[PDB]
Amino acid sequence: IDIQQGNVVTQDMIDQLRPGMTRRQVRFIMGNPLIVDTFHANRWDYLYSIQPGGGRRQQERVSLFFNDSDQLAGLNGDFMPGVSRDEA
Amino acid sequence: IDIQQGNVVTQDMIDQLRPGMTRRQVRFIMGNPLIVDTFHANRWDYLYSIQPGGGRRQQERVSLFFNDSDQLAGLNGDFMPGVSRDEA
Repeated sequence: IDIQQGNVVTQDMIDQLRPGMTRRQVRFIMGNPLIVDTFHANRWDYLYSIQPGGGRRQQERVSLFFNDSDQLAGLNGDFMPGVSRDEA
Repeated sequence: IDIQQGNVVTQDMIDQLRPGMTRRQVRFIMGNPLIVDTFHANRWDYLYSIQPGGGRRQQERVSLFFNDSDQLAGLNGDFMPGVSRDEA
Protein backbone atom coordinates (compact mmCIF):
# COMPACT_ATOMS: atom_id res chain seq x y z
CA ILE A 1 0.00 0.00 0.00
CA ASP A 2 1.05 3.52 0.96
CA ILE A 3 1.48 4.71 -2.65
CA GLN A 4 -1.49 5.28 -4.94
CA GLN A 5 -2.23 3.66 -8.29
CA GLY A 6 -0.02 5.39 -10.84
CA ASN A 7 2.85 7.36 -9.44
CA VAL A 8 5.48 4.64 -8.86
CA VAL A 9 8.66 5.61 -10.70
CA THR A 10 11.26 2.86 -10.54
CA GLN A 11 15.00 2.63 -11.09
CA ASP A 12 14.23 0.55 -14.18
CA MET A 13 12.34 3.48 -15.70
CA ILE A 14 15.25 5.82 -14.94
CA ASP A 15 17.66 3.36 -16.56
CA GLN A 16 15.74 3.61 -19.85
CA LEU A 17 16.46 7.34 -20.18
CA ARG A 18 18.99 8.45 -22.79
CA PRO A 19 20.44 11.84 -23.76
CA GLY A 20 18.58 13.47 -26.60
CA MET A 21 15.14 12.14 -25.67
CA THR A 22 12.29 14.58 -26.07
CA ARG A 23 9.90 15.56 -23.31
CA ARG A 24 7.25 13.37 -24.94
CA GLN A 25 9.53 10.32 -24.84
CA VAL A 26 10.36 10.99 -21.18
CA ARG A 27 6.67 11.39 -20.35
CA PHE A 28 6.00 7.95 -21.82
CA ILE A 29 8.79 6.31 -19.82
CA MET A 30 8.57 8.22 -16.52
CA GLY A 31 4.98 9.48 -16.44
CA ASN A 32 3.94 13.04 -15.74
CA PRO A 33 6.59 15.04 -13.85
CA LEU A 34 5.92 15.89 -10.22
CA ILE A 35 7.30 19.46 -10.47
CA VAL A 36 8.23 21.49 -13.56
CA ASP A 37 10.42 24.61 -13.59
CA THR A 38 11.78 26.93 -16.28
CA PHE A 39 14.91 29.05 -15.85
CA HIS A 40 17.93 30.54 -17.61
CA ALA A 41 20.63 27.96 -18.28
CA ASN A 42 24.14 28.14 -19.68
CA ARG A 43 25.93 25.68 -21.95
CA TRP A 44 29.73 25.45 -22.19
CA ASP A 45 31.19 23.77 -25.29
CA TYR A 46 34.65 22.20 -25.53
CA LEU A 47 36.76 20.41 -28.09
CA TYR A 48 38.75 17.67 -26.38
CA SER A 49 41.46 15.18 -27.33
CA ILE A 50 41.39 11.43 -26.72
CA GLN A 51 44.86 9.85 -26.64
CA PRO A 52 46.59 13.25 -26.50
CA GLY A 53 48.71 14.23 -29.48
CA GLY A 54 46.16 13.11 -32.08
CA GLY A 55 45.91 16.39 -33.98
CA ARG A 56 43.22 18.97 -34.62
CA ARG A 57 41.02 16.77 -36.79
CA GLN A 58 40.92 13.99 -34.16
CA GLN A 59 39.25 16.21 -31.55
CA GLU A 60 35.71 15.48 -30.38
CA ARG A 61 32.94 17.56 -28.81
CA VAL A 62 31.60 17.87 -25.26
CA SER A 63 28.96 20.24 -23.88
CA LEU A 64 28.36 21.13 -20.22
CA PHE A 65 25.02 22.39 -18.89
CA PHE A 66 24.58 24.54 -15.77
CA ASN A 67 21.31 24.91 -13.88
CA ASP A 68 19.57 27.78 -12.10
CA SER A 69 22.08 27.64 -9.22
CA ASP A 70 24.88 27.86 -11.82
CA GLN A 71 25.92 24.31 -10.92
CA LEU A 72 26.88 21.52 -13.29
CA ALA A 73 23.81 19.50 -14.24
CA GLY A 74 24.54 17.77 -17.55
CA LEU A 75 27.28 16.46 -19.82
CA ASN A 76 26.71 16.11 -23.57
CA GLY A 77 29.25 14.22 -25.65
CA ASP A 78 30.21 10.84 -27.10
CA PHE A 79 31.72 8.52 -24.48
CA MET A 80 29.75 5.28 -24.96
CA PRO A 81 30.24 3.64 -21.53
CA GLY A 82 27.03 1.71 -22.08
CA VAL A 83 24.89 4.48 -20.64
CA SER A 84 22.56 3.15 -17.94
CA ARG A 85 21.84 6.41 -16.12
CA ASP A 86 23.31 9.69 -17.32
CA GLU A 87 24.68 10.66 -13.89
CA ALA A 88 24.35 12.56 -10.63
CA ILE B 1 47.67 19.72 -37.61
CA ASP B 2 49.26 20.12 -34.16
CA ILE B 3 47.07 21.94 -31.64
CA GLN B 4 48.49 25.11 -30.09
CA GLN B 5 49.92 25.43 -26.59
CA GLY B 6 47.35 25.90 -23.86
CA ASN B 7 43.88 24.74 -24.90
CA VAL B 8 44.33 20.95 -24.96
CA VAL B 9 41.39 19.35 -23.14
CA THR B 10 41.80 15.67 -22.29
CA GLN B 11 39.59 12.79 -21.22
CA ASP B 12 41.21 12.96 -17.78
CA MET B 13 39.90 16.51 -17.32
CA ILE B 14 36.38 15.40 -18.31
CA ASP B 15 36.62 12.55 -15.80
CA GLN B 16 37.25 14.99 -12.93
CA LEU B 17 33.89 16.71 -13.48
CA ARG B 18 31.13 16.08 -10.95
CA PRO B 19 27.52 17.25 -10.68
CA GLY B 20 27.09 20.33 -8.55
CA MET B 21 30.41 21.90 -9.55
CA THR B 22 30.26 25.64 -10.13
CA ARG B 23 31.40 27.39 -13.28
CA ARG B 24 34.57 28.49 -11.47
CA GLN B 25 35.46 24.90 -10.53
CA VAL B 26 34.85 23.73 -14.11
CA ARG B 27 36.95 26.60 -15.47
CA PHE B 28 39.84 25.46 -13.28
CA ILE B 29 39.57 21.86 -14.46
CA MET B 30 38.62 22.37 -18.13
CA GLY B 31 40.01 25.82 -18.96
CA ASN B 32 38.06 28.58 -20.64
CA PRO B 33 35.07 27.28 -22.62
CA LEU B 34 35.26 27.44 -26.40
CA ILE B 35 31.64 28.57 -26.89
CA VAL B 36 29.11 29.82 -24.32
CA ASP B 37 25.35 29.99 -24.84
CA THR B 38 22.43 30.94 -22.59
CA PHE B 39 18.85 29.81 -23.15
CA HIS B 40 15.57 28.86 -21.47
CA ALA B 41 15.69 25.38 -19.92
CA ASN B 42 13.18 23.12 -18.19
CA ARG B 43 13.63 20.84 -15.19
CA TRP B 44 11.38 17.86 -14.43
CA ASP B 45 11.33 16.55 -10.85
CA TYR B 46 10.35 13.00 -9.86
CA LEU B 47 10.07 10.93 -6.72
CA TYR B 48 11.08 7.33 -7.36
CA SER B 49 11.24 4.02 -5.50
CA ILE B 50 14.55 2.19 -5.15
CA GLN B 51 12.96 -1.28 -4.93
CA PRO B 52 9.38 -2.58 -5.22
CA GLY B 53 7.16 -2.05 -2.19
CA GLY B 54 9.17 0.85 -0.83
CA GLY B 55 6.62 3.10 0.83
CA ARG B 56 6.29 6.86 0.71
CA ARG B 57 9.14 7.62 3.09
CA GLN B 58 11.64 5.43 1.19
CA GLN B 59 11.32 7.42 -2.05
CA GLU B 60 14.27 9.39 -3.43
CA ARG B 61 14.59 12.35 -5.78
CA VAL B 62 15.63 12.62 -9.44
CA SER B 63 15.69 15.74 -11.64
CA LEU B 64 15.80 15.81 -15.44
CA PHE B 65 17.17 18.76 -17.42
CA PHE B 66 16.10 19.62 -20.97
CA ASN B 67 18.20 21.84 -23.23
CA ASP B 68 17.28 24.46 -25.82
CA SER B 69 16.30 21.74 -28.32
CA ASP B 70 13.87 20.35 -25.71
CA GLN B 71 16.10 17.27 -25.46
CA LEU B 72 17.25 15.47 -22.32
CA ALA B 73 20.64 16.96 -21.43
CA GLY B 74 21.18 16.11 -17.76
CA LEU B 75 20.13 14.03 -14.79
CA ASN B 76 20.18 14.99 -11.10
CA GLY B 77 19.76 12.39 -8.38
CA ASP B 78 21.60 9.96 -6.13
CA PHE B 79 22.89 6.86 -7.93
CA MET B 80 26.55 6.58 -6.81
CA PRO B 81 27.89 4.45 -9.70
CA GLY B 82 31.31 5.91 -8.98
CA VAL B 83 30.77 8.82 -11.35
CA SER B 84 33.54 8.98 -13.95
CA ARG B 85 31.67 11.21 -16.41
CA ASP B 86 28.06 12.30 -16.58
CA GLU B 87 26.84 10.08 -19.39
CA ALA B 88 26.17 11.45 -22.84
